This record gives sequence, C-alpha cells and structure tokens, in this order.
Amino acid sequence: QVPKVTLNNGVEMPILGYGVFQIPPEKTEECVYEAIKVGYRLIDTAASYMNEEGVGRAIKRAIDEGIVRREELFVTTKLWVSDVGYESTKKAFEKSLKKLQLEYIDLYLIHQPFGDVHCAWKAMEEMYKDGLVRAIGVSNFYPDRLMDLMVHHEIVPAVNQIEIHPFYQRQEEIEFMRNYNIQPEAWGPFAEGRKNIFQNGVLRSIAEKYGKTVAQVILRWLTQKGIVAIPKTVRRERMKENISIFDFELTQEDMEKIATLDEGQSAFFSHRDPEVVKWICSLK
Ligand SMILES: NC(=O)c1ccc[n+]([C@@H]2O[C@H](COP(=O)([O-])OP(=O)(O)OC[C@H]3O[C@@H](n4cnc5c(N)ncnc54)[C@H](OP(=O)(O)O)[C@@H]3O)[C@@H](O)[C@H]2O)c1
Repeated sequence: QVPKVTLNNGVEMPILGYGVFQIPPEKTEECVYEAIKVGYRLIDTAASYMNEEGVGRAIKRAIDEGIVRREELFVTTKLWVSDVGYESTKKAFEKSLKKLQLEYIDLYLIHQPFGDVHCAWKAMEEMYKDGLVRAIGVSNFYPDRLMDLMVHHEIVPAVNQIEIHPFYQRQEEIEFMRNYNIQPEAWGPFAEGRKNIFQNGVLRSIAEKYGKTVAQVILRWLTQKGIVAIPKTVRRERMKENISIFDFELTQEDMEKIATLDEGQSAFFSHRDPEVVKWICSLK
C-alpha cells in the first residue's frame, strides 16, 4: 500500500520509487522488470543514464504479461544539458519517448540548472499542454533559480529533484518548495552509501527500536516528511526491503534525532561551484 503525493496540477505520484542511475544499459531491463513485479510504479531514469531503452522493455513486458496497466506506472525522465533549448528540447523528449516505447511520460525534468532553461521550460509547457507529458519539473534548482522560472513562466514546476539524505537534509529549501507548491523529490536518498551511512549509530539505534534496517529508516524518514524518494538497488531483496516501510512510523523524537545528522552540504559537490558547472557541461 504505497502512498501517493498530489502534485500542484492534481497528478498523483508514488512517494517511493525506483532509480536506475549506474545500472548498466544491458542490466536495466531485468532490474526494472523485477522492481515492477515487487511493486514499484515510480521509475526514475534519464537520457544521460543511457538505459531508457531497457526501462521501456521492462515496462512493455510487465504490461503484456498483465502485471500492470500503463496508468499504474509513473515514468520519469530527464532533459540533458546538451539538449537544452527550444526545439532541441522537443527533439530530446521525443527521443526519450521513443526509447521508452511510451505514448506519454508522467514526469519530465530539466536535469541540470545550466544553459537556456527558460527556452527548455517554454518547450516543456507546450508539450505539457499538448498532453504529451502529465507533469513537468526540474532538478538541482536552488530556490533563486526556481523563483526565476516561476516569475517568468505560467506553469509552476511540479517537482524539483534534488539530493536529500540524512547528511544533506536541506530543510529550508523544503519549506520554500512547500510554500510555492513544488513537490520535493530526493535523489541519492542514501547518499549513494557515502560516509558509512548504513552503519551510522544514530540510524541503527532507531532501526533497532523498530526491527527495521537503516535503509528502511532513511526512506521512512523522507516519506514521513512528504518527500518522494527514489532509492536504487540492483538486488531483488533490497527492492523488497526498500519498499517495505509503510507498516511503521518514526516518533517526533526519532525525527529530531535524525535532524541532528545534517551536515548542510552535498556529499558530492555544489551546483554553485563554477568549476562544477563547467565539468558538467563538458560531459557531453
Ligand atoms: N537528478 C539528478 O541530478 C540525479 C543524480 C543522481 C541520481 N539521481 C536519481 O536518484 C536515484 C537514487 O540515487 P542514487 O542511485 O544516486 O543513490 P542511492 O539510491 O542513494 O544509493 C545507491 C546505493 O545504495 C545501495 N542500496 C540500496 N538499497 C540498499 C539497502 N537497503 N541496504 C544497503 N544498501 C542499499 C545500492 O547498492 P546495490 O545497487 O548494489 O544494491 C547502491 O550502491 C538514481 O538511481 C537516479 O534515478 C538523480
């Protein structure tokens, strides 16, 4: 029984989904298919992961085998930096759509805050209004950048996908998003395992309390905040573990303990670091 959040346009999105970053293209079909069988419906990919084609094949099988209908799934993909523009953005979307073998996409995101994101958003608003995508949003946008879009365009981004985990908890940005009706979505909910997160003593003491794992506690913590989380694992047993978090609840005390862990900065790098902007823009 996986809860759904309601986005600013009335679209419902599952609060827990399945991420496919660093799953090799040739392993992505079986992973996604297994995830769906286990009960995932929110699937997160991107043009840049090079595994849309495998995601689409998993879906096609699940649908053909009767496991799900298309409407039960929530497929997210992303516009890569090098495609950002007006027509370039439509072309990119249509390329992803093809790879996925879908008629529509549930959520399409601007992947990075660089290049002509105003033209990309305008493009995206038009595909949104044409019915090609159910919800449009952004990724890795700080509040100033979110505001800039909001004051220059009609459609408020439905989602902003950003790094959120116990060591970068980003509460001030969450309340800015809640204020302006932008659903926060957590990428790297486990910080990709950085900083011995699965062995953190505070997290284990709370996990022990409930007979759950640390991973489960982290995801329960996010979702209990009203944050969509998209953990990634290539293991069937962890798919099952990661989705099995709604049969318990953290106390206020538990939530406050977890809050003490915030380090207030990325586990990876800052998007305001000019060297980072350049490194990202030079990947493709
Ligand atoms: N918008 C963006 O700029 C951006 C950037 C990065 C990622 N993302 C999205 O966010 C998704 C989630 O983030 P992520 O892949 O970076 O990192 P993540 O989900 O925080 O953590 C990934 C790691 O956790 C391990 N793991 C999963 N479940 C576990 C469990 N219950 N116990 C112990 N270890 C566990 C995985 O190992 P195994 O796979 O081997 O189990 C994997 O190495 C991505 O796949 C992608 O869809 C978006």
